[PDB]
Amino acid sequence: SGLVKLGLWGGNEGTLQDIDGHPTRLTKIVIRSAHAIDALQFDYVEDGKTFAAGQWGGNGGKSDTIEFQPGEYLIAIKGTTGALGAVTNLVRSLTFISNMRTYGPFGLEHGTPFSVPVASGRIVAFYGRFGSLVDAFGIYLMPY
Amino acid sequence: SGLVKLGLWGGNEGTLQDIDGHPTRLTKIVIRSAHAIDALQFDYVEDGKTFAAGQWGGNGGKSDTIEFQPGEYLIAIKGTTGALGAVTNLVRSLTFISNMRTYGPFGLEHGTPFSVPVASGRIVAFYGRFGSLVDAFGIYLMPY
Amino acid sequence: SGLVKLGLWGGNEGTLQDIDGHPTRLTKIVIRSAHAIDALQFDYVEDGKTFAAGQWGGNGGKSDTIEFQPGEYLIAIKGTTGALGAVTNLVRSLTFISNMRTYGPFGLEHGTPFSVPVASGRIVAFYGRFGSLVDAFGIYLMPY
Amino acid sequence: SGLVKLGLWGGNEGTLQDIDGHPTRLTKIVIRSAHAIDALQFDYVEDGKTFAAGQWGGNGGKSDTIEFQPGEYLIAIKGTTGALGAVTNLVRSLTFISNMRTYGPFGLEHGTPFSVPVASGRIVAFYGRFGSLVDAFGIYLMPY
Repeated sequence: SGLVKLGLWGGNEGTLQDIDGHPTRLTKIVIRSAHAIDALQFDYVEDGKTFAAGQWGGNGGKSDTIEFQPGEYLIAIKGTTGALGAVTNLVRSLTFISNMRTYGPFGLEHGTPFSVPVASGRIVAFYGRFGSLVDAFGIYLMPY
Repeated sequence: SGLVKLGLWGGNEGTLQDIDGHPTRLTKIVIRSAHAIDALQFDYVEDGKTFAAGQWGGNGGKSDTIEFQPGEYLIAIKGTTGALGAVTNLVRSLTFISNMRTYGPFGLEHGTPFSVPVASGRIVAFYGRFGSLVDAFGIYLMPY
Repeated sequence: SGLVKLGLWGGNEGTLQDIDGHPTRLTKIVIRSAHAIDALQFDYVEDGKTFAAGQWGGNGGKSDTIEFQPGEYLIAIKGTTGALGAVTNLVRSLTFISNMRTYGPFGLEHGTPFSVPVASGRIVAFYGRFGSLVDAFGIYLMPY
Repeated sequence: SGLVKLGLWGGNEGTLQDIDGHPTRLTKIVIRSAHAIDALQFDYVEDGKTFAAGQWGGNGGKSDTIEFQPGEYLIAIKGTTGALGAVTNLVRSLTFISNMRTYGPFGLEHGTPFSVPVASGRIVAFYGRFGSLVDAFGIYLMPY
């Protein structure tokens, strides 16, 4: 609502998960990953209060936490999608680039790349499809 | 700008004072008032960092602090513009209404009224024209 | 939507009437008026097609049409609300100000003034409350 | 800007070319292509007036015109970037997908792919870097 919504990158399996709020700021990402992306969880701010979205996806893999500093925000996201074992098409890797540093890559960068550089705007939330892994991924952006 | 900008209410004396960037949350207002509005100062959040705008205007009158709680936000602003002494058109009064309570009125409700009820959106910042008193006033809003 | 929605100015009688489209351009206003505002109708554009909203209100008074030229857009709206005979609070007058000329005032400028100068943004649609007359009025804005 | 601006895909050579203001509707694309993308030109609407952006880029290749019907809009863009001749990273191919049909691919789909599926929003304009070819490419999006 007032946000541009990009997606989906990835396949059709899993179950859709999406936000119900009105995010103004992305404060933290928790990503689980191994040979692909296992799960996503993120916190966002609405009317001065923090909300937790997720966890979406399974408890496999290893956990990594991205917690943005004051004045730090994402300027790009990259990743790859493709098959893993019996799953036809899922999210194999993700990389998050802020104005201060790069986080990742998480997962293995097999399959078809995608990339979202942001020239004017802010990334404030995510959605996707999830089962035991991240089947598909999308992004919410606010104009700057 | 990604923000809708309303204004100006008032005259054309004084310094045009404005913010840069794209505030996403208004946290605090400090207002000085007596027979008119003397000064405005407000804190806002951008990219997780708090900034202080102002003080804009002089040190006349009496000071009042409005501090918004998490989950509290403005739903309307009212005011009046008119003459005071030798200044033909400045800001005589302001009232701030949140979802929780009403703050004010501040100043004296003499002159021409104005009113900005918000049915969908968030007030995140202000601008105006300022000398010894508040000569003109405006509002920044983002979609909700 | 990604629109800021301002309102309501006026009273609580009549029926709320609104849009749910995705307007990107206000093309035309048809207004009926006499001692107050009798009715409102407007057209907007979405994906290069024109859509008619309204008519909201009664068939009294006389009709005027405001059709904007290419390159012409509203920079302000003014009006007044107040009693008309036995009605406590309805829309008594409206004035539409574009970057090229002023349309109105329509009705009689009795009652409490309101005014919406737009410093950055575009007015793309309206809503309100309506019976035989225009009981209340509001405005949709997109950022510029 | 009230528009989300994505980019740049491609390299750092050539000269930046961009629009001003806030387009609200994309009406036409003319693209020149052969081994890569040679040039881009597009028509857009702002405040009810149609403007021409470009042509940006060179005179080589062959020309194709995409004329959007009323009710037709882009739902996705895909492309590829990579080296060619004296240029280390430029735009090798572009594909434009509307709600009615697919236009392209133009150029040669050699190099690193990118893809922008729009789940909620409208593509209204483009920008990039240009010399005799299209060195880099970006996209303006409006909330829907």
